[PDB]
Amino acid sequence: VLERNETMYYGGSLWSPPSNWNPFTPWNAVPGTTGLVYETMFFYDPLTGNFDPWLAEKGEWLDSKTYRVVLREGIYWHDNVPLTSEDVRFTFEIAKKYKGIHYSSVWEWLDHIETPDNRTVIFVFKDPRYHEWNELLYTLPIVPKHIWEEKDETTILQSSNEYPLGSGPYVAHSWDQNKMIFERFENWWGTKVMGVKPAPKYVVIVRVLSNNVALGMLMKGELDFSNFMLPGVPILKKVYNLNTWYDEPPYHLSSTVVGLFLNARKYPLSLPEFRRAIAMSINADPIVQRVYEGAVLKADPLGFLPNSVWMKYYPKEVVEKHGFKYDPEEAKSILDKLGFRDVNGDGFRETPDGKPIKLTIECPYGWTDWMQAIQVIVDQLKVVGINAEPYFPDSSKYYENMYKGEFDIEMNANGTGISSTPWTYFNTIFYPDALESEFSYTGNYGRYQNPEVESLLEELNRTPLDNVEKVTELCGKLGEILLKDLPFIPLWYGAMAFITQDNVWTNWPNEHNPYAWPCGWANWWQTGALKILFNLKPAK
Ligand SMILES: OC[C@H]1O[C@@H](O[C@H]2[C@H](O)[C@H](O)[C@H](O)O[C@@H]2CO)[C@@H](O)[C@@H](O)[C@@H]1O
Ligand SMILES: [Mg+2]
Repeated sequence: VLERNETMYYGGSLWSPPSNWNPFTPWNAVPGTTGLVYETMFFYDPLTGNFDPWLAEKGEWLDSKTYRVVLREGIYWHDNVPLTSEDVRFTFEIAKKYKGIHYSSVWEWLDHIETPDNRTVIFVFKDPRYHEWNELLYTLPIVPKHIWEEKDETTILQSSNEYPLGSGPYVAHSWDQNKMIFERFENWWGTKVMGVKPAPKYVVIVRVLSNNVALGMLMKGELDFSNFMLPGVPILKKVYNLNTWYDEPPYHLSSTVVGLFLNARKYPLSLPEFRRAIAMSINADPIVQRVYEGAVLKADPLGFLPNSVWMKYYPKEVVEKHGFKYDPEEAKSILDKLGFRDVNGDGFRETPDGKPIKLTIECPYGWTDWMQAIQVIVDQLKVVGINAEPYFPDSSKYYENMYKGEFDIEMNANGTGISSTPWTYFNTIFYPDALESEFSYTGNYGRYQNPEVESLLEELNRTPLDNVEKVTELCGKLGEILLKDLPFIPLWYGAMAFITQDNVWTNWPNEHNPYAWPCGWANWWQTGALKILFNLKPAK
């Protein structure tokens, strides 16, 4: 048992038993592992676009093909071993040695690494991919060479890495089937050097069966920092004194593009024309209005986050020319012409060869808002004669399905999160290497194939972010393919659900004090949620 006034209870991102703390497997690692235990070279702030120096004291392009990091002086692993340039070197090079490591692809465009001293890392690139490099700067955890040095590729990839040895503000304390506990590392270098200190001695990641459970926890003050979707926000504020980012609708920040991935390898979902018909049959308005009660924004056919820097590169003409809209009569007309007609009289269209068509549509059990949205979609598909069958597997199975591509229709917001570049969005959708992967963690979960996109993705990647004209043109070419072939159908912008209660901790950020992004998802703590810990104050 932990002293309540020195413990902060977080929930919203833990939907399976804690069973993995491996920095090399970010898809399985318990939320907080990267961020609270492992650190990155930079923080990234979605509120501003700022890269704030963490392990790195500075980072600079020296010329077009050479990037230099200079580490802060006085960084230490938790076992008092100095964290140096060779740890950063190792973090990259281990992935050239063991190609199974998820970022081994970096060595296709990174040539080599130099370390002139204990603080300096120089990356020389053969093909500098600026967009993806910017993202690595705040997402790639730095790992201890002295710990991983002697491990083979199988250990690295399969180890659960209990009690991770990192450099961050917390260590793993304890866990069970329904919670992860972190304990603050008092001798953290970060406090000595940066002068910041996380206020809670204990951070507990709470696992819960369903969003509905979270509400009770919040009302009784058993949850402090909630990323769970919950309905009736005005009533939550007025009656139960629960707070959100904005005083007024939409109440929450937007964090993701929520849409449907389709199995592009399964007939008839393999037909671009059929996929278009699905897209034209779905009206997100009732989802936005009724499921979320206006706490989210509807997406246009391209699906660029309106609050993101992707809008800097918005291919306006392309969307107006090639985008789809809700148009069920035209959806029926398309299906007719393709020969998808009802021959047995059950209201559902069969294949041109008279074969029945039934498509599973899925999201995790307990994600109440997506379960409702899915039935809205089922009901909408019903009236154009498409038989969609709702399926709500455990989260663990939902993700296994996603990674293996074992689904028909899948509601998805994995990898479509706000970022420093629209490249992350197009990469998540088109991820060409999914086609050669049993497990695709990165994207293109339905295994869509296209001979142009890989070249287009690379060309975008290697274009300096300040060449607005060229980045925009490439977003247009990529967007054009997206809108024409619809491997992913954008539907709305996911709410960054963030609800707090002040009986134990105060000084949360909100629209009047907008100092940090409030996201406790795995691999997002370095975008603001850790910073929130630096700023929390005990309640009086
Ligand atoms: O809104 C659906 C559920 O989202 C959950 O947060 C997700 C987020 O949508 C996204 O999928 C990201 O990759 O993982 C997050 C953490 O699991 C929860 O907010 C849940 O309460 C919502 O029902
Ligand atoms: Mg029929």
